[PDB]
Order: sequence, then C-alpha cells, then structure tokens
Amino acid sequence: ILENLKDVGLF
Amino acid sequence: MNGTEGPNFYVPFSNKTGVVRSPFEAPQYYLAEPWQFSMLAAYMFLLIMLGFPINFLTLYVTVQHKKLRTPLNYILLNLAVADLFMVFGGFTTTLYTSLHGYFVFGPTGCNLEGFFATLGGEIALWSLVVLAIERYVVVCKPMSNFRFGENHAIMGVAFTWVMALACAAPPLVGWSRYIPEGMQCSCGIDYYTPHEETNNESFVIYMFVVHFIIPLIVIFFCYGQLVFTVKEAAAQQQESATTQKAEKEVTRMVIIMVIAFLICWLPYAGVAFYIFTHQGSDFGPIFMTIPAFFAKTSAVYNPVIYIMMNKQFRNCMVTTLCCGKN
Ligand SMILES: *[C@@H]1O[C@H](CO)[C@@H](O[C@@H]2O[C@H](CO)[C@@H](O[C@@H]3O[C@H](CO)[C@@H](O)[C@H](O[C@@H]4O[C@H](CO)[C@@H](O)[C@H](O)[C@@H]4O)[C@@H]3O)[C@H](O)[C@H]2NC(C)=O)[C@H](O)[C@H]1NC(C)=O
Ligand SMILES: CCCCCCCCO[C@@H]1O[C@H](CO)[C@@H](O)[C@H](O)[C@H]1O
Ligand SMILES: *C(=O)CCCCCCCCCCCCCCC
Ligand SMILES: CC(C)=CCC/C(C)=C/CO
Repeated sequence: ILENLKDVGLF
Repeated sequence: MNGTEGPNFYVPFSNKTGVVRSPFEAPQYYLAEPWQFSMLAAYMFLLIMLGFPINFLTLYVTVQHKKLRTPLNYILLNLAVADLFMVFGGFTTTLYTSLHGYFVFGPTGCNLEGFFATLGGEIALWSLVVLAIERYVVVCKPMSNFRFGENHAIMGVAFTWVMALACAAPPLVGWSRYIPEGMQCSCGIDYYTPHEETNNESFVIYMFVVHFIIPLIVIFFCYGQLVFTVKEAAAQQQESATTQKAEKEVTRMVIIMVIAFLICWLPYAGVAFYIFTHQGSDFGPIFMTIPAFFAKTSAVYNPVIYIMMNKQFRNCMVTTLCCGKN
C-alpha cells in the first residue's frame, strides 16, 4: 500500500 | 429583553436606552468599544496576509509543476480556491466594514457577503469529506477492480459545489436568511432569532444533520478504515522498516486531520446549538465571535496541514520560492 499512500499524499 | 429586532437584522443589545441603531446605517459602538472593532479589523488583516499567499502559492506551484496535476490533487486545489472565497468574499469585506463600525453595504451586500462566505466555508468542508472518501477508496480498496481516474475526481469536486449550493442558496430564496452577526460587521446564517417567516428551525436542523453530522460520520469511518488497513498491512509485513515508518506517519496524519476538523467546526456546532436552544439570552457580541475564530482561521491552517505537509507540494513550493533551484 506504500504506492497508494504516496498517490494520496499521506506518505 | 436582551435584543433589538428589525426588518432584516437583530442587534444583540436591548434598546431600553434608545441608543441601538440599524447595523446598516450607523456604527455599533454601544455593543463593543471602537478598539474592539479595530482588533476585529486587525485579525481580518492577519487572515488576509497569511491566507492569500499560502493559498495562492498552492494554485501557482500546480501550474509550474507537472507532477502536481494528478486527479487525487484536484480536491486539494478545490480547497485552496474555497479558502480564497473566504478571503475576498468575506475577510476583505469584514476588514472594510469593521473600520466603519457597521455593515455599510446594506441588505443586498449582506446576502452577497453571506452567500460567498458560506459557500467558501462549505466547499472547504465537503472538500475534506471528499478527500477522505477518495483516500478510503484508493487505499482500503473496497471496490473490486476499481481505478480512481480523472472522471471520478471531477465528480468529487462537483459534489462539493452541489452540497455547498444546497446550503448557501436556500437563505437567498426563503429558507432561513442572512443577517449581520455578533458585532454586526459580517453576515451569516440566522440562528439567533426564531424567524418563522423563513423557517429558521427546519434549516438549522437540516444543517446540523446533513452538513455536520453526515460529514463527521463519513470522515471518521473513511479515516478509521484507512488506519485499520495500514496497521494490519504493516502487521503482516514487519520485516519492512519503511512500512512500519509509513504506518506511524499515516496514523499521525489522521489524528491531525480529525482533530483539526473538530477544532474547526465543533465550536461552531456547539455554540450555535446553544444559541439556538437557549434562544433570546443575553448573548454578548464577543461570545458570538469565538466559533468564528476557529472556523475562519481554517483558511490558514488547512493549507498548512493538507498542502504544506504534503511532500510533493512542499518540495515544489520550496523550489518556486527559492528562484527555481532547490
Ligand atoms: C432604538 O430606540 C431608539 C429610540 O426610540 C430609536 O430611535 C428613534 O427612532 C425614531 C423613528 O422611529 C426617531 O423618530 C423620529 O425623530 C425625528 C427627529 O426627532 C422626527 O422628525 C421624526 O418625525 C417625523 O416627522 C415628520 C414630519 O413631516 C413625519 O412626516 C414623519 O412621519 C415622522 O413623524 C421621528 O419622530 C427618534 O428620533 C429616534 N430616537 C433616537 C434617540 O435615535 C431607534 O431606531 C431604535 N433602534 C432600532 C435598531 O430600531
Ligand atoms: C482599507 C480601507 C478602509 C476604509 C476606512 C473607512 C473609514 C470610515 O470613515 C468614516 O467616515 C465618516 C465621515 O467622515 C465618519 O463617520 C467616520 O470617520 C467613519 O465612519
Ligand atoms: C531567490 O533567491 C529567493 C530568495 C528567498 C529569500 C527569502 C526571504 C524571506 C522573506 C520573508 C518575508 C516576511 C514578510 C513579513 C511580513 C509581515
Ligand atoms: C447551521 C449552524 C449555524 C450550526 C450547525 C453546526 C455546524 C458547524 C454546521 C456546519 O455546516
């Protein structure tokens, strides 16, 4: 989920 | 008796001494000293000097950085545009009227300044709700074989405009109304008079449920599911140090976004729920201006939390501000 967290700007 | 009524206003000050005047015609120096109006003008000047450049730079760096023009960032630009409506559609007007001592634009300007100030505040509110829905759909993935594309992000922005228009327009057509509030320098929704001609009771209830309870449940659910998904994904992958770091960072941001949302709208919800319940009481114009302190300041700290704390925006902003090389 690390790639989805970067897309949403959370990580 | 604690107030003075009028055709299109309600001054929270009894007229037993004959000094109360219309907030559209004469200064209101009997409900607050002139320096208190200057302090009101001083705080509005603070929100303009801090709210405009931070929100304008957000729209400016998106034009200069191609990697910022992603569909998941459409709702963040909608938040910046909403804060700009709060600045020029309300903050600048309140700075001007406070220096006069009263609302000098009359009932027509009261509906204009009230429509735009309510619109900008509601677009920003529903933008934080849509942002939580988008992050819940993308991360938690509750929809089998779903890709969040550009067409979904446009609907998310249009959904905020519809919910805001379904909230700021009824006061212009007969459901509740816009009147000067507190120190009679800014206009907003009426919740201090039971004005039966416009059904203020059914509107405050509709506003408390649809535009506060529903957004609060959606944000807690979407972000609650997001913290649960991230914490359980890191539990099944404890060999990755970056996954453990991301789990703590994501959890810390959810706490900040949830607490900041409460600090923004819960004081406006509790005080307006007390003003509308224990109606007609000796409400001080200073007492009126403490939910507005937290809600109006969201034009400053929402970009700090949702833009400046974003790694992509912060890098592009430092580059733009430092002449293009950093
Ligand atoms: C808070 O309470 C204040 C005190 O009662 C009140 O102010 C008064 O408002 C009335 C008007 O409703 C004022 O009455 C006028 O006074 C002027 C000057 O004395 C008179 O000339 C005028 O008479 C007119 O005469 C015309 C002659 O041709 C006639 O055609 C007109 O029809 C009319 O009769 C009125 O007598 C009164 O002076 C005000 N007093 C003070 C101390 O300001 C505030 O409006 C009230 N506040 C709110 C927000 O309602
Ligand atoms: C940034 C621009 C702010 C404009 C400040 C408006 C000042 C209001 O000036 C008004 O003039 C009247 C007639 O002289 C007087 O009653 C008062 O001084 C004042 O109410
Ligand atoms: C290219 O080299 C850009 C130069 C960056 C210099 C940074 C200067 C910081 C200025 C801060 C402005 C504060 C204004 C306070 C107003 C009350
Ligand atoms: C409708 C009013 C004056 C208070 C209701 C609570 C609240 C903060 C709604 C935000 O849209």
